[PDB]
Amino acid sequence: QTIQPGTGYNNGYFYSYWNDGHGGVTYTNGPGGQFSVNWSNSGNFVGGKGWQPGTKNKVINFSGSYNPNGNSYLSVYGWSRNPLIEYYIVENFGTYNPSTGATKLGEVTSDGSVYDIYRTQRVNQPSIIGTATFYQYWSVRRNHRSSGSVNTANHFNAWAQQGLTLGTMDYQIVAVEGYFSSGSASITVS
Repeated sequence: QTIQPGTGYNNGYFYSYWNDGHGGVTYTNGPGGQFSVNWSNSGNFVGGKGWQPGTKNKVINFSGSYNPNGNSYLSVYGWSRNPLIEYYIVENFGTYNPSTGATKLGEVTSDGSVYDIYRTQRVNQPSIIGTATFYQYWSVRRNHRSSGSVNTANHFNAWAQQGLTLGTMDYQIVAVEGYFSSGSASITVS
């Protein structure tokens, strides 16, 4: 069902849907691991399905239609605690590469594509534990796709080799993120 921001469980999967207060986003949970997000002139939002908590060796499958009209990402996305980290394995994006301006740390090949690795820092920003400063880890896929499998271990191991360690996992989902844009997406996670 179409819902406002919140977290919970639906048909066997964790979901998290968050936004910055701006309207324009229609997030809907569907059967199994399916969710859809249609947005018209949104602000910033992040929504999708997966697991709570995630694991450091999960092989995540996703498939669907991803039609961004501007700034948007399609990522395996999640958090850890101690250390507090917000991480992304970006499988597809719209008009803006999330690593723009970030210092590249390395490359890793996984599931049919090379990925470029980066670390960024969020200062005094919202997080799963409230206002906080924390690092973000990024693997950005060079060959964009809207369906496939992601062996998270390949990315977590590659990050670890660059000194990017993860704490105790919190949630782990496939998320559609948007930033003051429009678009449509329907994704099934497993």
